[PDB]
Amino acid sequence: AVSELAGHQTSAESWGTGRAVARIPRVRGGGTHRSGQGAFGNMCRGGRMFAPTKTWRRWHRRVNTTQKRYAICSALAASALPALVMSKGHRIEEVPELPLVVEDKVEGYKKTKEAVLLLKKLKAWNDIKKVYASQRMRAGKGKMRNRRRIQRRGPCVIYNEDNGIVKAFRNIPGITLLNVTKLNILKLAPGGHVGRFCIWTESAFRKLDDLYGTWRKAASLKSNYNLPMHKMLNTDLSRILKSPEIQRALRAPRKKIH
Amino acid sequence: APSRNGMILKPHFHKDWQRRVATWFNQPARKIRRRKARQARARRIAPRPASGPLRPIVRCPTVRYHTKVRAGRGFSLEELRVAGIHKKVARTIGISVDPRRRNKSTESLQANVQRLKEYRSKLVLFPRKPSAPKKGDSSAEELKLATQLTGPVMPIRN
Amino acid sequence: MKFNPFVTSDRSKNRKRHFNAPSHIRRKIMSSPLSKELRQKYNVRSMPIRKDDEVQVVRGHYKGQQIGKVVQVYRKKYVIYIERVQREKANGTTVHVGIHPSKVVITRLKLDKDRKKILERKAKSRQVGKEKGK
RNA sequence: CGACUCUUAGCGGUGGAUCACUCGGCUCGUGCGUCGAUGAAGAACGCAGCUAGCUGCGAGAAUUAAUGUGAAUUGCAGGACACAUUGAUCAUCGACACUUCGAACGCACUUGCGGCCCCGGGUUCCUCCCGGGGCUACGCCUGUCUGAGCGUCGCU
RNA sequence: GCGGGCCCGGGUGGAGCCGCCGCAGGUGCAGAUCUUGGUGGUAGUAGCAAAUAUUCAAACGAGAACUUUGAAGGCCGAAGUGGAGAAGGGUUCCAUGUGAACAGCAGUUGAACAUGGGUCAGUCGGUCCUGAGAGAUGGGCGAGCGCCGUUCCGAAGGGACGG
RNA sequence: GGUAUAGGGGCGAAAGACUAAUCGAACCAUCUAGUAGCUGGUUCCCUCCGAAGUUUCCCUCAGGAUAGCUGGCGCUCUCGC
RNA sequence: GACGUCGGCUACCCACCCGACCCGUCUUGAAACACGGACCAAGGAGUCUAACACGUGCGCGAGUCGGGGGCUCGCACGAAAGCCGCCGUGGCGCAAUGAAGGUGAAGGCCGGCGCGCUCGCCGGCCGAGGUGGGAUCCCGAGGCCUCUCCAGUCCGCCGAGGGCGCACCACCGGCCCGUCUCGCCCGCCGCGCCGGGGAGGUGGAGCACGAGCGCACGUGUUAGGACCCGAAAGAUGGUGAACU
RNA sequence: CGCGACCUCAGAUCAGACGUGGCGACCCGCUGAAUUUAAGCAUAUUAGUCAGCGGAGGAGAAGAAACUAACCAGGAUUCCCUCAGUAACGGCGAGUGAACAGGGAAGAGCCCAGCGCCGAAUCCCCGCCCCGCGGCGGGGCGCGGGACAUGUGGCGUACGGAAGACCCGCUCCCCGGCGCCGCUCGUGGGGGGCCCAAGUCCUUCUGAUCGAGGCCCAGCCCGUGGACGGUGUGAGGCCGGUAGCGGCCCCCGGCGCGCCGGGCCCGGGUCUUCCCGGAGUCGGGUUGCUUGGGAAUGCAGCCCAAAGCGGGUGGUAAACUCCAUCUAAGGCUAAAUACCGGCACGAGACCGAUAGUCAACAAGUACCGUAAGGGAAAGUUGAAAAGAACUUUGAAGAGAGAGUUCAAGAGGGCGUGAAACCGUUAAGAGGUAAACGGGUGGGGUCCGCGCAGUCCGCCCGGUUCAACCCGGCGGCGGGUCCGGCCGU
Repeated sequence: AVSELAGHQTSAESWGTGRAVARIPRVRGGGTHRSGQGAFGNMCRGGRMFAPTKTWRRWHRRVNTTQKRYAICSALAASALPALVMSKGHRIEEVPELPLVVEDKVEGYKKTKEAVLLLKKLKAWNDIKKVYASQRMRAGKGKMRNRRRIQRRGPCVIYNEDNGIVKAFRNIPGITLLNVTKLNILKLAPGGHVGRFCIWTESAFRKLDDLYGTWRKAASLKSNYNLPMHKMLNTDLSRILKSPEIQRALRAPRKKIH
Repeated sequence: APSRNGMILKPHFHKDWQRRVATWFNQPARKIRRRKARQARARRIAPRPASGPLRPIVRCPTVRYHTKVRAGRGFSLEELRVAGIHKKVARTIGISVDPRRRNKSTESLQANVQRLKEYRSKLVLFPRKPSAPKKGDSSAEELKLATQLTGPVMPIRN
Repeated sequence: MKFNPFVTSDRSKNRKRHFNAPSHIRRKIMSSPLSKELRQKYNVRSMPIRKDDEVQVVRGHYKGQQIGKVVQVYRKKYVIYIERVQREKANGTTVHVGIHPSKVVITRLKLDKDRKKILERKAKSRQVGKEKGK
């Protein structure tokens, strides 16, 4: 916000009708440049901006817990389907399997070199390779507002517990560490895009079911929560349209446009 | 000016409210400060419960509720006398005592006396000096549990 | 990244600190790396430059293999003047062209009682850190 | 084809517009949360080799002492230093010091007039004079000293 | 591309910038006798006309109508265009040097600029006294900063000779 | 020259004259970004639809409310099937 | 037709013919002898908070919610994010009507007992009524046929006609609360200035097998400075008799 | 005719201390309006607000019921949600507007007068000795003084207390000093100081690389360090730093163990006897202000003016009658609470020199007014001054050569240098002011052709292998679901 005293610190009075001036509050007297100039107006030099910004603007927004859970569940579901991950820009061409589950020995890792070797062996190192080229200079005032450097997002890493994995995967650019119990939608779907490349541990992958639950079992870690129901199950409409049941009750299409 | 069936309302914004607007941008910092102070107090009183003194069973006035049971300000003097606990010693042992409470019904008095009896039964009293004098508990039940009790001590459940 | 909440990591404040740092802080700021031989011998990565040290220019127009002696250290200009990095003015008089310490390598150190103890302290800390790493 | 005038383009004039930079602001949050008669806030006047302003300092006046660091400050000379020496510059600063007004304090505000003690010059306390040093403002608390009362009383 | 606008070519420039999917705003100017700053026609125009008046020769000087010197003619005509003060100004006073800027032309000149110098008290005045008046203590008022009043509801002289 | 009277106050041989180029109520700062049914202005393109100065009430007549004129969002149905 | 010849709708200058009065605004009427306007560059005016109303998008759904607090972190990313016997203290809705004492939403059919008395009391059954218009769904005679005559199960289209009838509209009834009139009976811990029940009109923002809660966005109305600029005035506290 | 006590009252430059003023973001006690709204305006609203005065701290105030409630009751104060825009107030209009309970943050209780018991058992000042003295204390010795009986100290205060009887169990709390072992959570408490990883590697551009390519695995090495800044561009590895239960040297704080000097003979329950309450105060009338408080919520000048099974409250005035709840007219107290001022920090979906504080720079500066007060404009050469030596015209300002720089086409108000406006060169034109729209024509600017441009793209005519087999590999589809998994 701007200071409340801005513009009104001066003592300006408007010259009435009878003078060539345009009825604007001007500075009283003096033998300086700023004398009979004009103040208290948004259009005047110095002046006071129209509708000054106030601190008590409604900065924060409230979101329903169920809606947030729905969004994070959708993001976790779209972490699969390699089409979405590739369309999000993550290079997973050499990944053996998109639900990349790794052993629990990663938590024992405490060296960034070990982390890099693990990423290279898992073939996720190409994403960090792309992030290194993506490192560049931001355009605009962000350079002088402590936002000078920008880079792409690397592969996310989900861990069940912190035993040194956070320390190991900390100097690698783009890597974001997430605990299963404390997953963040803002990091699972950067920029509002549902695609994301994630690397799971065995314990975290098994604990996902205890965190969210299946369709026939409660979460058992969230007091009252179940997965959202599908509006339509057979999502592939191409299979449905050319099914014998539908085509048995269709007229002959007319494509003899006159 | 009213326009085609709007609700008739009277906003209370005729004073200089902008000068007395109270923002809440310090809410998370205040929560962090309170959490730090609570942890510091818990570390200060190492074997004492984090919540604090025991609170008595209390019912509610205002027949609107009339059934809910909550924690009281302190144990009554008659309750302490029935339980055989001195009012001044109760403060030093960790029993909340207030001298304003009355006792009209016997059920509340007996419930509070039973609560005091249970608290003294499951109370471990460390000696004033390392060499244990009389009324001090045995060293057997001192090494096993020298930690705090999270949450209210003996929570009240309706 | 930096995790200490008392470090600045801000452009304006860091530039203000750098350009308004006192003389003793500027002495540490105007540090130059040691040669390969000196680094291998003393186990010191770099040392602050002195008035009369042998030095080679690595970057700039005066890049070369000449081992010139520093003439002076202008800490107000954040620069040093060395023996033979100079240019002739219009009137023919020679003036030393300033070279930043970061673009220069020390070939010979001026060893004093304070210099030797600084080298010893740096080597001891380096060895302690390496032992902790091992 | 002249001179003048109108339009467009190149170059050259007044102007500092746009963009890119920013030791600066605005807002939020955290810890601490401390002035003074042992002289506060503020003001005046002086202090550098060359010094006007800003900043710093107070006749010890671009700073004294001590600690930490360790070879400079620098616009020029002078240079002190032997940087194998408490040792150049800087930061810290706990010791010393801190001109005149200012609650401002001998009376007033002209920078004028004084009183009570001590010391030196002058003297041989000899009062003048000169210079230096300490006190001399109001209200109020405890205690001390000296006092007033046709106030209350007891003896002569 | 109807259009808001946009993509290439050339010249200057030297250090950051943009396309797409979403979010946010101090988001689009021809006017408000709009605010700030700059520039035009007017225009080389109005004007440099209040108080009689200048001329000759020489000197310095690159440069002379304005400086200096000498001579001639004039005015202020002792309630002066003279010689000293009070208030006010504060170095404007003196000498040297310069002609960047000012003296609405010019200037070798100046009260301009840069260097240096200048104010000497027992007797001249402040200092002392009181006038109209202002303003403390005592006292009164006042929520309070303070106000009322200068002899008024005061134990108001700390002085002096002699013993 | 000194001094006294200071703003709904002073002072006035009285003119509403003077009170620092202002006086039928001085100047500075704040409330204050005081209020205005009254002036003035109100910033890019294209496409579609597109008006009223009329009803009644109001210390109402340079204005509002109410119907009217208008736009948008739709929804329920019939069918050159 | 091809080494001084081609194409360049658009943009540079010039000429010709026709048309053509300077923009913005108040106004029934502006080119106006109506007002602002020399020119250029930069700035410049419907914003934000809160309360509503409607519409739209999402989540849950007779439920919905995160306000506040607590548990995880030393805040890079974070003052973010996750969780709570706090999961609901509490707000909205699920119940309304009276000033209030208060009351407070369902009936119908069948058999029996009192005289079926359009009234009361015992058991069983059906369980949100009815009419008209109602998108859609069901049955659907029969027809259309097939290289020949008959029989003939199947894939069909049309299908007169006959029905169950969503949502919604009009009406008739029914129920709850306040009120008016006429009237007859029920109960007892206290038999009374007790309490309850019926029928017929009427008033209500009501019931009649529900639709709300949270978030976001758009428009409109307001309180705030409130689209921007503009007064003549009023109050509080201080400064001026160097002019007069 | 005096002296000696006491009560009232003065003088001291008497001995030792205290207050004055400033800041004032937050707080406390007073005083206190009008613009505005009500479409006018007078009650109301703005508003216990601006302005004015006084007084402190790091917080202040408040605070442990003369309380809330009518319930099966709760139990100091303060803050958040809710109660609630509700009850209630208002030309009942505009508008104003709480409290109870409930859920949380925090949570700590107490002390006098009086009544009474103890030989005033109490306190202050001066002298000497010992410890220690930079927030002047402890003990001992003083027929050394003073205050106090017009009341100091111990017990004791509403939750009862005191004194005896005799039931029970037994003997630690604090102060002032002298030392000692553990560096004590952001994971080593606070402050200061000094240090801790890795390419200036080989080519290639540039004025200069921090640019581009490569270097036993995206490339060379570190990575608990890939934040940031500087360095002649865009640097993890050139430097300072960053990360770290990393290292070293000092000072301070508290938590703990030993010693000395001390003060301290400190309880619970039953029974018996006594005692226990703040006056010009409550309350009533009154009037003025205030409040939602309405036959008067609270604060008050004036008058009246108490009582003790008494007094207050129970949201409609009064009388009678039972109830429920506290004990006023005395005092202390941290915590959750606020903080546009002061010291030191961190951060930004904020502005980027007509913007952001008035002030990015010698800004409350220059300057204006007698004064209260008013109050600006003003950033950028260059990587490095390398800031143009020297010759020449001119008195000089100014040029012409020469030189530095990648660049002065960057020359001391010098980065980029637009428009209005002006000077000059080139072209065109010119008696209905200029200018504009539609349609052509003429001349230029260059653009795309060409030394023909006949644009090609498929089918047809005039060096090896497909065709066809062998071996290997991979892929698709299928059923006897063949066999096993999978799966509703």
